[PDB]
This record gives sequence, C-alpha cells and structure tokens, in this order.
Amino acid sequence: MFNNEPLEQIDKELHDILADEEKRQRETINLIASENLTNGAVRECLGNRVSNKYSEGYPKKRYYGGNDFIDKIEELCQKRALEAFNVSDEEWGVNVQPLSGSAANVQALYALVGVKGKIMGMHLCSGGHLTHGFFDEKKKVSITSDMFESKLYKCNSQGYVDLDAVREMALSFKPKVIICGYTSYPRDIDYQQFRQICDEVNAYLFADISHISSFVACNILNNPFLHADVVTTTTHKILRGPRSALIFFNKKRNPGIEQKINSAVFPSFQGGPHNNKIAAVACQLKEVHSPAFKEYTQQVLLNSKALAKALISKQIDLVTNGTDNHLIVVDLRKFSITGSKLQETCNAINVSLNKNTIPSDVDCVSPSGVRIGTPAMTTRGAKEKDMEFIADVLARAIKITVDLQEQYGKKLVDFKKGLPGNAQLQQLKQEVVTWAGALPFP
Amino acid sequence: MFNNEPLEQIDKELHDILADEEKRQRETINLIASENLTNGAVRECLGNRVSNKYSEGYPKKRYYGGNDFIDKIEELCQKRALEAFNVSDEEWGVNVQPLSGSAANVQALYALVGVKGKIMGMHLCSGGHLTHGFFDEKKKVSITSDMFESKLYKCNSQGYVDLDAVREMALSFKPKVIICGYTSYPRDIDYQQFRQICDEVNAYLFADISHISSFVACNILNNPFLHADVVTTTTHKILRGPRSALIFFNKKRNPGIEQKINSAVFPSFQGGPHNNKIAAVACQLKEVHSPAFKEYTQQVLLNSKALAKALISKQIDLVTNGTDNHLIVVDLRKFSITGSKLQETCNAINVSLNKNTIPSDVDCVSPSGVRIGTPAMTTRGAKEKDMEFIADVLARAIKITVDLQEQYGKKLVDFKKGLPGNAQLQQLKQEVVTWAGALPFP
Ligand SMILES: Cc1[nH]nc2c1[C@](c1cc(C#N)cc(-c3ccc(S(=O)(=O)N(C)C)s3)c1)(C(C)C)C(C#N)=C(N)O2
Ligand SMILES: Cc1[nH]nc2c1[C@](c1cc(C#N)cc(-c3ccc(S(=O)(=O)N(C)C)s3)c1)(C(C)C)C(C#N)=C(N)O2
Ligand SMILES: Cc1ncc(COP(=O)(O)O)c(CNCC(=O)O)c1O
Ligand SMILES: Cc1ncc(COP(=O)(O)O)c(CNCC(=O)O)c1O
Ligand SMILES: [Cl-]
Repeated sequence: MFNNEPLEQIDKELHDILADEEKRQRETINLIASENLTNGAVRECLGNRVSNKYSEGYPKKRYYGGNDFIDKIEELCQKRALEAFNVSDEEWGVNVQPLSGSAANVQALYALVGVKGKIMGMHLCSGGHLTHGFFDEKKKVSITSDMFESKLYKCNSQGYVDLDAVREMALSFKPKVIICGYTSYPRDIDYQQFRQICDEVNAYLFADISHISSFVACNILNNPFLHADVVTTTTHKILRGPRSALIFFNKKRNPGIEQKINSAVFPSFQGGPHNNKIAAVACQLKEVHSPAFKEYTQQVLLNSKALAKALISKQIDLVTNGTDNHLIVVDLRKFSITGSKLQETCNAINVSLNKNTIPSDVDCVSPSGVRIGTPAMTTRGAKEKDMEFIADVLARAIKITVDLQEQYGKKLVDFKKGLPGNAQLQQLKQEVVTWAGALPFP
Repeated sequence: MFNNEPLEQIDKELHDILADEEKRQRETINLIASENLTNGAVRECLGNRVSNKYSEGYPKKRYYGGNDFIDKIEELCQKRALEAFNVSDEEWGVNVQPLSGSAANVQALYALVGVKGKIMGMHLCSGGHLTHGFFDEKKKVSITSDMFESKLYKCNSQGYVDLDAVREMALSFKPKVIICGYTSYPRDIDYQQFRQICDEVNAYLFADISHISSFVACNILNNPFLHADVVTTTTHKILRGPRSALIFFNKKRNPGIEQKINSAVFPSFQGGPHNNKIAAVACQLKEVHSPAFKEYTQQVLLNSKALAKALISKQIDLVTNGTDNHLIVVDLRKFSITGSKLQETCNAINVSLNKNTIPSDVDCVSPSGVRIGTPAMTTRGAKEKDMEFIADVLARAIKITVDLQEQYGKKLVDFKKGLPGNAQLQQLKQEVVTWAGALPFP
C-alpha cells in the first residue's frame, strides 16, 4: 500500500533540481575546505533500508526488538573508528551515534562540564568553531556560550595561536575544558602544550579535529590522542565519509568517562540513531585505514602547499603566510575587497569557496578574506601542477572583483548587478567548467 | 583519486550484514509503533550527492557559494510541509533543518524559554517522550530537565490525560511552555483544553505530533494547528519519511517566533544542514498531501481498531481499553510477565515490538507492558482480516512466555535460556516468516 515508482517518475520536479545540482558539482572547482565527494559505496549505505530501524540505546542494550543485525553494524563502526585513529580499544572508546559535528561537540562538552560549566575556545574570527563557546557583545550566539559559561581566546596578529594568552586565560578563568582544533586554522596544533596548560588548572583537553582528521589518522600531522581527553570529529570533511560525527574518550586518563559521554549522547540529547549514517561511517573508515587513503591525504597537503605557493607567487597574501594542512585563508585587504564580494564572483564562475574572517576583522558581516582548501579537488585527481591553474582563476576572479567594484560601487547589491553577462566572467566560467567537467567524478 | 567499486565489492563484510538486515525486515511482523518502511524514492534522495554540500544558514543567506540548487530543494521542502499540514504560508512557518525529533524539540524549547526556562511535559511512564522534560529522583535523564526547569504531569489510573492535574500544575508551577502530543499514548488529545490552560498562565502551547502526524495531516484526528504555538514532528514514523524533523511556528499568534526558532536551529545548535534528508523529506511530503496517502493512513487506524478488538476478544488487557490511533499498549499484568520477556519471545519469532510502561509502574526496569502499532504492517498491505492473525501470534507469544517463565524462572538471563530450539517458537517463527516474507516490501 505504497508507491514504488522510481524518483524520476514519482517526483519529476525534485529529480530535476537533483540532476541540476549533480551537473553543477561536476562542473565546479570546489574549494570549500570542509567539503568532499563521497564514493558510490558511502551513498549506497546512506540510502539503505537500515534507516528503518529504531534502536535507541547501545548494542545488546536496545529498547526495541529485531536489532541483531543493527548491533553488528554499530559494533563494526566503533571497531573501524578506533582502528582508523591507531588507538587501542582498551585505552580509548568511541560513540558513533552523534548526528553531526555540532551535536557531537555539545554532547561531549556537557558530559564533561554540565550546565553552567566553564569552557575555553578559540574565537570564531581567529578560526574557532561556533560550538567552541562563540558569543558576541549582543547575544549568546551558540548554545555553547549559553548552556555553558565560555571565554574565548584570540590568536596573535600574525594569525597563530597565542599559547601565552591561552595560559593567562586558563589561570584566571579556571575552565573545566579547553578546546583546541579548529574550523579555519591553517597551522598544526601544539597539543602537548595544551595538555601542559590543562594539567596546570585541572581542565579536560578537548581536541576537535574535524578539519584535519585524515592527517591525524595517517600520521601526517600532530596526534591529539597522545594528549587529549576528548577527541571529536565529523565524518564528512577531509575524512570523506557521510555527514555524521564521532566522540573519542580516553578511558585510561578518565575512568567512567565512557558512561558520561554515552549517556550525554543518549538519552541526554538524542533519540533513535541514524543507522544508515553509522553504516556509511563504517564503510568509509575501512578506506581510511588503507595505505591508499594515506596517499590521497598526502596529495591533499601537496596540493595545499603548492596552491599556497602559487598564490604567493601572484602577490596574494595568506594568513600565517602559508599552511600546514589542507586549507588556506586569503587576506584580501591589499585589494580593498570583501570575502562576500569574492564569493559571488567565484560562484558566477563555478568556483565554490567561502568568505572568512581574518585576525584584524572586528565585524563578521563585511569580512576581509576567503577560505580555500584542497580535499575535494584532490579527490577529483588534481595534482600540484593543477594548483597554478586554480591560483590563476582565483587571481583573475580577484581582479574582476576589483573592476566590478570600481564600476558599480561598494554595496553588495550594487556589486551583483555587474555579474550577469560579464564577458570575462563568461570566458572564465567556460574555462572553469571545461576543466572541472572532465575530472574523475565519484 | 577515489575507489568507485560498488559496496558489495568494496566492503563484502558490511554488505553481508545489510543483506542480512534486509532479509530480517522482509520476514518480520513489525509492530514497532514508531517504525515504517520508506519507498525507493525516499531512499534515492538519502543517497544523493546533495549531501556533499555545506549550506549553513537559510536559502539566499548561505555562508558558502554553490548553493543555488540547494536553496530550491530547501524551499520546495518548506512549501510541501506547510501544504501537507494545511496551513497557509502566511500564518505558519517551518524550519526543515532539524536532524531528528529529539534535536527539534530541544531547539524549539530553547527558542521559547531559554536556559533555566520552565516547561511542562507528560511523564515518560504515562506515555510522554524523553524530550518532554524527563527526569528521575536519581538523575536529570534528559537535557530537557537540566538546561530547562521541568515538571511532569501523570495520566490517571485508567491511562488518560488528567486535564485537571495539568491545570493544578500550571497554576502552581507557572511554566513558559506546556508540551502535549506523546510517544506511547493511545488516545487523541484535547488541544483546545490545553490552549485554555496555556492562556491562563500565558504559556506557549507545544504540540509534538511525531507519532500521529499523518492523522493530523489527513484530518482523521484533532488538528493541533488550530490552537498550538509550536508544532514539532519527526518525518520517519507514521509520516513515512526519512529520519528527520520539522518545527512549525505560528507567526500570527507570535510575531518574531520565526527568527527565534530559526536562530535556535542555526546557529544556536546545528551547523551544516543534511541536504539529503531535506530532499527526502520533500519527496515524502508530496505523497503525504495526495488522497492516496489518506487511504493508507485510514487503513492504519482501521487496522489498529481491529487489532485492539481481536486482542480484547482473546482476553488481553489494553491501556485505556482501546485506541484512537495507530498504537496500542498491552497491559501484561494478568499474565505475571514483563514486557522485556515478551520482547525477547517476539524477537525469537520475528515479531518486532518494544517493552513499554503502564500507569501502575514505578520502575522503568521491569515494565508491565508492550507497545504495538500498525503503520509498518499497514504499509506492507495488511488489512483488518490480517489483524486477527497478528493478535493470534501475540497471544501465542504471551502463552509461550508464561510457560518459559514457569520452567526457567523470573530472571531474564534465565528466561532467555529457554528460547533457542524451542519447538513452538520455531513453529511460530516459521508461521511468521511464511506470511511476512510473502507481503509487498518497498
Ligand atoms: C558558518 C561558520 N560556522 N563555523 C564557522 C563559520 C565561519 C564563518 C565565517 C563568516 C564569515 N565571513 C561568518 C560566520 C558567522 C556565522 C554565524 C555568525 S552569527 O552567529 O550569526 N553572529 C555572530 C553574527 S557570524 C562564520 C566559516 C567557516 C563559514 C568561520 C569563519 N570565519 C568560522 N571560524 O567557523
Ligand atoms: C526509549 C524511549 N524513548 N522515549 C520513550 C521511550 C519508551 C521507553 C520505554 C521503556 C520501557 N520499557 C523504557 C524507557 C527508558 C529509556 C531511558 C530510560 S533512562 O532515562 O535511561 N532511565 C530512566 C533508566 S527509561 C523508555 C519507549 C517508546 C521505548 C517510552 C515508554 N514507555 C516512552 N514513553 O518514550
Ligand atoms: C572544527 C569544526 N567542528 C565542528 C563543525 C560542525 O559540523 P556540522 O556542520 O556537521 O555540525 C565544523 C563545521 N564547520 C563549517 C566549515 O568548516 O565549513 C568545524 O569546522
Ligand atoms: C513524540 C516523540 N517526539 C520525539 C521523538 C524523538 O525522535 P528521534 O528518535 O528521531 O530523536 C520520539 C521518538 N520516539 C521513540 C518511539 O516512539 O519509538 C517521539 O515518540
Ligand atoms: Cl542521513
């Protein structure tokens, strides 16, 4: 007593937009640092009948019947996760149920501190995430600044974490958790130093490695598991899994953290797990462990280094003047243009990126940079040679943005008036589309 | 630079469990009241490349480039939601980003009351949800009892909402929100009366219709939209969508609730939306509006009525002695067995159900009932005649549970010893499989 007509027949309107989105993805140079492209395997899971199952609780401890095959899938995923991050199942545990990054972070922070509990995080403008306690003079923007008492550390003018400032802050403020690992930070993290500062004040060390997870997994960057009490990460970014998250807890450093994190996830915050998610996370995590994915991750850094170099060679400024990882923040001050304007120009040419703050920025609307990253294009097979091309397109986009601002003015609505029908943008898009459309596409 | 082999080839281990899980679903009498079976179209969306896109914010106000087709999908979904529940886009708004029912509730409650805010919900044991402010003398089990100040109203000994008690509570406690609409409540709700009690105290009227959403949509049960300030619902239950959730807000009754709800979902709680969900929801909401889905929903109630009737005809007691909806709670007291024991017996025969509390219970460990519901089996093409058979199987299952308890004793570990290779359980399972495996299966 249902409809079994395929998507195209049952809902032609929606199937079109999806066909449209697929063509756009295929024909874009994707520089969103947090995006990737899932293979057909990960997507077969996400679309599996396994999402029919209610299975609140944990494997063997379910509030529903007929959860035998679900328990195997949840158990395999936890196994493959601890595998992927080269941690022993005796020392470290993992919750695979959090639905996304922001959920995982809120659940983990609460497990550790509770309501009114004290937390420390890097400021959004300096490269911190919303869920790291972000607030503004006007409003408590994130729940992490509201259900928790939070204080925010800004990086120095050069754009690097100021470890001195972190300690100064930790000593007077006396937090129970300090968050490190970031959303738009282009440098590696001295976890050892964070561990030192947390030991001094008896605070938990929280590392959110969502942006850099693959590096940590493949031993290319610093390992937070050596020092951290809690490690969280999303599965959809550099990891190239589905949209989901993981919470890792150090059992050895903190006995009875296992129960705290698990009860924070359920039943404190969530109800029934998304089994298609967990199934997909399991599938991707097998690929994470292979030396083949290590190759991909290395290529990401190789492309990121090269792209940084090519942009500097074209007199484009970078925050910290380079990158240790997959991402770069371009400081657009010398061009007197905003990230918002550059995002529009790039969207007009099929270049996906996002506006990003810089250390000097005081206002989150009207920001002075864009952020870029290599994981997506690296997935499509682009090598270091290709990075000069991406740099060239970004350069030309910056120039067109300068010209269009000259003609139409500083207002964004005024600025957009210039984009349709622009002869250079059309030639540039044609260039982008031509090259993008040819690349391997999962 | 990816591996594109199909799931069977790339991950043989995992593909087996999913093929294992698939066979189990086909060969089960699924009586889990909150479960359903999604068609091929809904599952094609969930596995679509649209989940690659980061699109924080709201349509036309994205923090990323490349969101033109994503904006059309999100807009279509909100339109179809408002259509499905016969509300004008002028009076009512909808957020389609919440990742699941529990997330939606916490988000909507915070929008309305903030941290420390006062809320009223039905107690879990009386059929309320965990997110309705659930706690115990020992621990604040849900965040909704921790980040909020909560008070819990119980139903009467017959199992019905005691409206008198609700008012008595509201006058003393003076809540900012009163929650109605429940997880395991087998009767319809007097929203109008909830509205009068909310008005006396100046509290918001929160209706969570996750279990009964299809009824509301098809005008078969009371419409909470006539009275409620906020309406939340999951998309995966009777609605037969993907696993996701919807927050509905009355703009006319409460101007600027739109901004409050929307900022609660983002950036208060979530980050990037799950676009594959949003797409799947859209596809399902089309189906919801059709007269054909009304037919299905009508069959759900007709089956539930018949199943209730047949169980009473075999001298099995029901909470409230019947049902107004898709769900029945069976009072197992006269058999001197637990719901937990019956769950295992039913799991052993391929009957999916869950243990449930009854009014008399004072302990969530060792509850006195099972809850059952018709949406899944109704979806599979079972009609009223079939309900006698289901009733027969449950009856026989209760009997076998009584015998097994008699032999092996009251301890659950002891009880389970009796299940494998039991002649009548084998014969019952075979009866269950022969029938279930033959039915239509999306
Ligand atoms: C959207 C988001 N989430 N977490 C993120 C972002 C980024 C961000 C960039 C920019 C810019 N330009 C602006 C934002 C804001 C998001 C939400 C607000 S607000 O809540 O509405 N309120 C403070 C005005 S401001 C956030 C990036 C990665 C997109 C950001 C950056 N840069 C970082 N660090 O972390
Ligand atoms: C699991 C869950 N979530 N929300 C639900 C359920 C149901 C429930 C049933 C039963 C039984 N028997 C037990 C529970 C509990 C879940 C979690 C706890 S606890 O928080 O960890 N702590 C009190 C022990 S108690 C919850 C049903 C629908 C399964 C329930 C019921 N009955 C209702 N009303 O609402
Ligand atoms: C460090 C960090 N942590 C958590 C999240 C939350 O993930 P969800 O969006 O799945 O909630 C993000 C996403 N930040 C957005 C970006 O970098 O583009 C992040 O960068
Ligand atoms: C009324 C109600 N509200 C919210 C939720 C939360 O949904 P998620 O599981 O997607 O968090 C449930 C789950 N109900 C559990 C059951 O009846 O089986 C529910 O019954
Ligand atoms: Cl999903």
